[PDB]
Amino acid sequence: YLSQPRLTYKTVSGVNGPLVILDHVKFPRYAEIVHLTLPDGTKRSGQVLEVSGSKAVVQVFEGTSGIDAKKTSCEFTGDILRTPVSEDMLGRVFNGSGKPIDRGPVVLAEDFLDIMGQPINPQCRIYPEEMIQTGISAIDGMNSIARGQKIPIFSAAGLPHNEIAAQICRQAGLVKKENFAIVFAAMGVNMETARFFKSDFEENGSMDNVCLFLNLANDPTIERIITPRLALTTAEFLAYQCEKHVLVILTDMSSYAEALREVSAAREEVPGRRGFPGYMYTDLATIYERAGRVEGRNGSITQIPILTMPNDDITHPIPDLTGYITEGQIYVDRQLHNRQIYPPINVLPSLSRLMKSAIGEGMTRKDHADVSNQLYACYAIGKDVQAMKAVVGEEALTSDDLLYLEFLQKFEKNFITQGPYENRTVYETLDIGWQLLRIFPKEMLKRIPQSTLSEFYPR
Amino acid sequence: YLSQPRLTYKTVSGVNGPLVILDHVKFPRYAEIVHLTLPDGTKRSGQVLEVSGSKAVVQVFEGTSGIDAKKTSCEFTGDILRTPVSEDMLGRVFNGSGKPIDRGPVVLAEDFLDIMGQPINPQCRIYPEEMIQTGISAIDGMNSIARGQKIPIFSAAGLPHNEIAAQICRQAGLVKKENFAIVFAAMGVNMETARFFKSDFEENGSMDNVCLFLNLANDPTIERIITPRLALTTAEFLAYQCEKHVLVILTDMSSYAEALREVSAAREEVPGRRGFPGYMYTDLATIYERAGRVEGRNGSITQIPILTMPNDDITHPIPDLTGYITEGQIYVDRQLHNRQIYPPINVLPSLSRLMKSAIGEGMTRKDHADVSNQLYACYAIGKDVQAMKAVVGEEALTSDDLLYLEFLQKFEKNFITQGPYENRTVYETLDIGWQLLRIFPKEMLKRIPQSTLSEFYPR
Amino acid sequence: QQKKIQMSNLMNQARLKVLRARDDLITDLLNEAKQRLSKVVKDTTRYQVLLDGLVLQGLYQLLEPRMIVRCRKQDFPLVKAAVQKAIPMYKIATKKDVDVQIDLEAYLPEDIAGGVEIYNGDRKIKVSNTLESRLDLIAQQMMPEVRGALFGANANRKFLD
Amino acid sequence: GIKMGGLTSEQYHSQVVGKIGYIARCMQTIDPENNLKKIREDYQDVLIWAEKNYRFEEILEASKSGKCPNDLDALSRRSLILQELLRLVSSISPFKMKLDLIESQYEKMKQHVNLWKSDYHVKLNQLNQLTDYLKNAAPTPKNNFLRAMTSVLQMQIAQYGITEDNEGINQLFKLGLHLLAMANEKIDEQYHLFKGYVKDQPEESPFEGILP
Amino acid sequence: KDRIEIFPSRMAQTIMKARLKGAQTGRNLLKKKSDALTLRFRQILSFVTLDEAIKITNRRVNAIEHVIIPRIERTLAYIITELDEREREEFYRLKKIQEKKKIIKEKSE
Amino acid sequence: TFGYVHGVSGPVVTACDMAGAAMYELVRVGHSELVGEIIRLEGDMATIQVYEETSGVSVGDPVLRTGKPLSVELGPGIMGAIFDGIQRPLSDISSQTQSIYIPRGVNVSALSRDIKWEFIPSKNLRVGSHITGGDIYGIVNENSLIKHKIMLPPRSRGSVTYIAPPGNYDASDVVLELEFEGVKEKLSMVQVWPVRQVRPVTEKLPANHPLLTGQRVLDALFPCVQGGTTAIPGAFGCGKTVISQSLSKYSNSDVIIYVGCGERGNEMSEVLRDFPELTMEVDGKVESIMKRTALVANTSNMPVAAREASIYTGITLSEYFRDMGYHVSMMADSTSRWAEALREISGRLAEMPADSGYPAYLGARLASFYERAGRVKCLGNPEREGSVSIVGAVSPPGGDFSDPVTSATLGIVQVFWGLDKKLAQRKHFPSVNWLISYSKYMRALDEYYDKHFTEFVPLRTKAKEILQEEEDLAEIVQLVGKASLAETDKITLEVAKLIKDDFLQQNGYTPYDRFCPFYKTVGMLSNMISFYDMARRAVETTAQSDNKITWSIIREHMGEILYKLSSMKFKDPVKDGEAKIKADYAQLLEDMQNAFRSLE
Repeated sequence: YLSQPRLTYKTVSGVNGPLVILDHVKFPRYAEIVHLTLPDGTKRSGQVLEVSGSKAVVQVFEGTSGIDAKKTSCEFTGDILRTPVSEDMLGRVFNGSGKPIDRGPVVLAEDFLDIMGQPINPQCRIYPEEMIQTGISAIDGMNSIARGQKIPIFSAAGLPHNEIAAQICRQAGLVKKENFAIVFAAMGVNMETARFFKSDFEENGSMDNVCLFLNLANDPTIERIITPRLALTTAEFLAYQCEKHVLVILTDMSSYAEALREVSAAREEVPGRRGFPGYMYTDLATIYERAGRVEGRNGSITQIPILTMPNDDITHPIPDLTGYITEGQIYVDRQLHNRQIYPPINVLPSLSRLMKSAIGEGMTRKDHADVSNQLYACYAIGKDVQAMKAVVGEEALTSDDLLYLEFLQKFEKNFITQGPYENRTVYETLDIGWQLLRIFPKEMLKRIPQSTLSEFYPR
Repeated sequence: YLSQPRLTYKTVSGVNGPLVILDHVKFPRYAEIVHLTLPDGTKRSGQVLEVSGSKAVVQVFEGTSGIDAKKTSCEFTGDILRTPVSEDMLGRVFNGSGKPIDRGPVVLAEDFLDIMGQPINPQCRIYPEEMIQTGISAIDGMNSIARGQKIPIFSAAGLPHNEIAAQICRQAGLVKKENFAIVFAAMGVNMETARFFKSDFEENGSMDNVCLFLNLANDPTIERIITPRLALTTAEFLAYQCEKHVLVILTDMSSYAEALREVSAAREEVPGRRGFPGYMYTDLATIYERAGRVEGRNGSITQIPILTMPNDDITHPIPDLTGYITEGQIYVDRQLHNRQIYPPINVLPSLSRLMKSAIGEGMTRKDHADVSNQLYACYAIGKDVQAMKAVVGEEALTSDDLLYLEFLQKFEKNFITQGPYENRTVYETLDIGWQLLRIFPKEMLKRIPQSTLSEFYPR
Repeated sequence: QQKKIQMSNLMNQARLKVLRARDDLITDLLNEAKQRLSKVVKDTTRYQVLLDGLVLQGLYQLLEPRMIVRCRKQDFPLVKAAVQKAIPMYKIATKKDVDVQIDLEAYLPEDIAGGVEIYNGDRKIKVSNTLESRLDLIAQQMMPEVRGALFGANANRKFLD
Repeated sequence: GIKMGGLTSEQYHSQVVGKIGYIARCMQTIDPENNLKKIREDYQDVLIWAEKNYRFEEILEASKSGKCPNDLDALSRRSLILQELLRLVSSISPFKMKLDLIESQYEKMKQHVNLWKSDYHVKLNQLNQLTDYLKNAAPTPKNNFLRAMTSVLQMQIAQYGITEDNEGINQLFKLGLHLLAMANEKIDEQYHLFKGYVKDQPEESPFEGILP
Repeated sequence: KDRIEIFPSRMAQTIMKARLKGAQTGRNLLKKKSDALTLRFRQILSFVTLDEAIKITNRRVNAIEHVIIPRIERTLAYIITELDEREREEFYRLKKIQEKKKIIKEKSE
Repeated sequence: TFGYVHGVSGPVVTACDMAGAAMYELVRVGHSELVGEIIRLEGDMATIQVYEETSGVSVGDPVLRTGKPLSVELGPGIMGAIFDGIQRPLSDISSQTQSIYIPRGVNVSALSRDIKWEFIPSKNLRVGSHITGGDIYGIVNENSLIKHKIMLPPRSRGSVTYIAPPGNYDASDVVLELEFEGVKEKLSMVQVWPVRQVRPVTEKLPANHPLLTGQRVLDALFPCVQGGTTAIPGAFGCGKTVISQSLSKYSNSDVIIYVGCGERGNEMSEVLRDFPELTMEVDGKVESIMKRTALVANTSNMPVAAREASIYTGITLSEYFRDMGYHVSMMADSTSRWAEALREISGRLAEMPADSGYPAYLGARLASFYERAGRVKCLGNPEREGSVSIVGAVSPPGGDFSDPVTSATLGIVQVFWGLDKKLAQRKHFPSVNWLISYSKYMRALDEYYDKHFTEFVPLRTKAKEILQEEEDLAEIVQLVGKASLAETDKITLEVAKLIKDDFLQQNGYTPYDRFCPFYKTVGMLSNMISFYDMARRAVETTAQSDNKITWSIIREHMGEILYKLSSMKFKDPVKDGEAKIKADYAQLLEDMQNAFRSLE
């Protein structure tokens, strides 16, 4: 351990935006944490983002308003932000700084883990081969969730992405026909959203297995880019040291990206698109890739990093770079929500990278893969027919086209529409698939071999 | 008065483009006016833009060619740029620097005002009331100018925006159901147009009520920045201290904006949107908002900024930032110009937000509001019918459509087309309106109440 | 039609004519003031008092470790006294020891009404502290009150703020 | 950043010291003779800290150390109950309420799930609206009618309280507030409304013995 | 497909805006043609030739509205965004140039 | 406490000998005392951003350091006054100088010290008692409407050592003294709070009580709740005045704050001229609105720091009264003008721009601004409650919704009162678009509506269904002319018209329709929908064969009933009391049902 007394400085050189620059510092350490006291007694903390000679640049989490130049007192902890973690953090509510806000005590650590974490050795990483039953046909059928998968929900402001995440928390089980520890990072949200989830977790009777980290819209913007790491660090303890299956949900990741963009501008870093740092991808990978199973240990981490798409732009850097890192996305939209369809999940632009391993003989039912692929073909064609008919008129369509409109209309109300408390099995979802696919004659079901149609199509 | 002897420095650290960097200067002021004497006896003016300790940096109004760092002397005045103002300067012609160019004497001041001035205290600002007629029917019976509003003329390059501006100066005045003056400032005007303005005002006897400032395209670009400040400083003196109504016309604000961009570059500021300063918004507001009525005084200032739209795109920062902080627009078109209609003002895209208060009983005539609304509807319909005629032909039109075509042709020929030397007062403009409206039978004039029709429609 | 243009030119030039005449009256008054200042500097005790003040104001504005006073040759005896008195007064006011010399090799043109010029040690900074320059400086800054005193107040000006 | 609710560590315990002193002050203000023994007992855990000089700092330390009943939510609800009882007797100050009724009203308020949103709270707010208006009121028919009706309202509450719903008091509340909102320029409507009350009142002399 | 695929430029903005204005004018003129045919059609009710002319005109109008203009608007919005992205990278370089000049100036003192 | 000016590069002033200064502190630069803030610091030098023109500032000028950061001065006299965005009284500057200009470097105290206020102590406190932050120790009598409760400043506590007796005190005197750990603090009636800091509360509560505006539309169909946040489009022709006047005049809130951000001079004049002329009946007396209102005025040519700070000054004033237990409703005239000011400062500081040129933190600033609204449990032992509502408007260039400022705002506010200009051209007021507008508080208010009115909730659901169906049928009607149209659809179309004409439309220039009490709004809607349901049944239950009822038969049969439904808006609450209007509506329902009965 660190037995040497820490040093305290009153040597602040200057302040520039969110960065407090100290001089006369003895052997500065990179990415070490500094605790500072303002002339009025206010205590704040920050991290050294640069060292050079006797100088060090400290980014202050709470902010730099009120930071003095002569009376400011800073002390260097001598290490990186290692945070206290314990098993009994489940059932506690913390803020974005890692401190409790539930009137309980501070964390009585079992160990101290580096918030930055470490990359998992790809040779010991074990490829996920188990499916989670979300109960939502729009997901379990056509975009299955594996245990250890990273699947964000791409959403847009005003859409019920909070209700879907809340639903998933209660009715997420297995298809092996199980209590997930949930770590929920509520960052960049209003009180009502955080209270909605907090209340739902108690309503579900599962609060003793839920760890919350809150960082609300009125909280500092710099803490908003460690909150995910605090959640994941706890998840890593629980999953990889105590073999507990953990579900980690990160609320609108766009508030993370916007908080990061503010830091990028302050540090004059090289922009990429829309003003975001050119290293945004690398930073996101540090957050997202803390997931998956590890060989030889019985734990897992599954992520659902829901994000809001600015202006419904699927090519915005936030959903774009996320799409490159995560194993696909669920994607909800306004065209379904504006018709009172719940959950408003649009399967067409969605995918699950681990879905192919998750389905089929030994996992769900042998026809799973065939039903999904044909439903995608029929749904997409129905959308193409609507694009045509909008111009040429119904009279210009033939029987081959009307069948896809019949499918499209029945698909959305039978397959996607469910309700907040409709919990379907994966087998029931496929059965529904067949009920819709049987709208077409065998010759049009071109994604399914006759070795499958001959068994399932007749019913 | 100061009564402090001036200091003249021969200490020059260097010269860089329009800037001269001085040394060992005693307690220099920002925005201080200084005078240079070159080795050839040539005198130049300049203004201090930066004072970093004893190193004052002065921008020279004229070119810096011929200036050395050994013999050139710089005399400091100890004060900032303050313009001598009087009533007598009305009827004079000045250049951008405030010097006479009409072979008359230097202004014999009644006071000295800081040309930057101060914002008018909103608590004493009076909402605009009566109307100031321009003499141009297209903007008296359709989009009148309230006595206190600020309504810009947007034009494309090549359109007769300067001829209209001159026509307004010759014709504009009070309704007259001796206390009205016009202050005219041209920024970046070429030699041929500068002659046009000067001679056209003198020859037609209007000069007695015009204070004319000419900043020519080849004049110092910094002088172009104070030019509108000198014009407004005069307007504020005349309007608010001498109890009279002043119309201020700022011609070619786009050329002003270009000179402002040059000043920003001189300060080595990083350009903002489309190359323009990030403070272009507040700079334009600083100019525009020094107008309107004030509590307890009978004076007023109106403004008609005139702006060339680059590439005829209203989206461009210059007309965009102006329109965002002005009340409506006149809008000069190109199609009307190519059709040899003068003035070429398009009433359909124009708007005067204050027209509701400008006109009506006690200000112009009872029927003013009703005639304007009906003429607008009839013109919009006539254009719509004309577009239809091009598709269906003359034989496919009904009697009502033919009446609207008759109106359209006679509206443009009688109401919009005027000529530069016909001064149409508000009452003649309305009478012309009725002559055009009496084309239609009463039942087609849906926007005019029956009481107004019975009084005005016949005869 | 052409008669209207002729009337415009006649009225516009007539306006300039009377304005130019008024500016000549101001110029003549300023010229008389300069001649009256010439009569003042022809005095001894009154002029020496002006120099005592002018030298002090020169020193206070320049604030350099070394200064040279340049004057008209015939005024040297009076400036010498002004400098000898100005120095101990300067030191008390500014708490800076400044070596003040008088230029005995170069002199101001003899046609200058009076006053001094003050140079710093390297002759790179000069103070325009001559009598004629001070008069022009004050006469211009005070001109708004001269206008009113001679020709009357502006009857249409109701607010002086 | 303990951020317990909206308060930080120092603010949380500072608000606890305030609420404890406040309850002690309210108890002495509502019952200066200490007659209401049952009600006092319900607050003994916060009244035990009264009649001691802690200079704030020692009672603040007791809260931080955990010797005081420092649960903020329990103090909020229990404090509200006491001060609403104080308003009940304070707003009817011209009349004395029986001690047995004060304890009854206390228990009925204490049993309410959410006293702030109770009808008892609303009725007390309407009473203060009517009694605050009259504090600085000019002589005029309207204000004489309101004062006469208010004194009866205060007299009746002193006898029935607020939790024990009574149609007579409820109708008087409605009539008083409707009169209060009556236009000051209109005389006939406020006149007929007052007389309507007086003749409909079950008794024969509604103000006899109620007001001077 | 989704865009006209004209490389982002101020010239492209001018062309696309003129193209959009043309498409909108054609849409309105063809809509008037359709309305005139529809009124004449209803007045008659050389009858089937009007029903064919209306179906052809409305189909073209619908395509302008559902295919051609949306595509021009997507192209124009794409151009506008990409041009602001180019403006930003110029801002970055100019800012860094100004800072490097400031550093050189400090070293000289 | 003084430093010196080292140099001026424009609006940015570099100070030296200013070691003892904190970031975002306040300075008064030069002999004119120009207002500015310290942003960058290095060594004993500081970089000052000056709000006003720096012309004339010399090297060697003094700089006076003020310990408080940008803060709002809070105390008696705040009500009825008009403030600059940085808390400068415009009504005193114009009256203490006799000028029309705001003097450069003007220094007028936010609250005058020549007023002798009537102060009454709480009468509960004694010397030696314990007081904490948020506690009320006395009330100042300002006017007939709002009592100004004097609270202990937040982040202060201790034992009370002096209490001023009841009497006349000005804002410079000492009213209460308290001692904490031997440190004595002397407090006047005025407290100062940094404008960028959120005033603490005991707890943030859910918003359940409706905001009872006087309009039938923007209430029945699109509710707002006390403590909630909404957005209002701001276009010349949208008729935003109707909401501003209705909200400030007849709302059930206690205190109104109107915040300008940076509008056209003539627009600020119209607001400043209109507001003093507004009145409302209170206790039967007609009182000026300015006795329970405060206003912040900023024109487009005001210092950008004030235009940017105006929005935070307004909400700081709002929270100040929130902490008194009042319900406060603040309107931001244009948050687009604020965002413009914010972008200007970011540009001036050469910050890296983001979306459409706006600062990277635009969204964070809007989110943290709106998060400050809500119903709260206040600080202090009085266990009082209050709320702040925000009805800030948006006016993006071009009227588009793609602008990051409007897009971000709509993702934050829970209610959108989308207005339109087409409706205004048709003379239909209030100009509410209906199809664009939404409210996300409908669930929060279900408890209130169930407790007090019961039938309101299914009625508003049916009302939206009828209005939406009218839009859905529009294409069928256009291509058909109501010929090949179901009689049940004709009922929907004509009843939807009735709703649009004689319910959602409201004429505020009539004395009977100035304010529509909720019980009247639900009364009118109940009878209209009850008619709708009866008309649907009259057709559907008889539509089998032989003898069927059609809309033409219903309309001709009971034309007096359809008229009586339209006549319901004329029931003047000022003359016809609650019982009479409800009785007349009950009789209408009976006459209505009986008219249909004769058809079966």
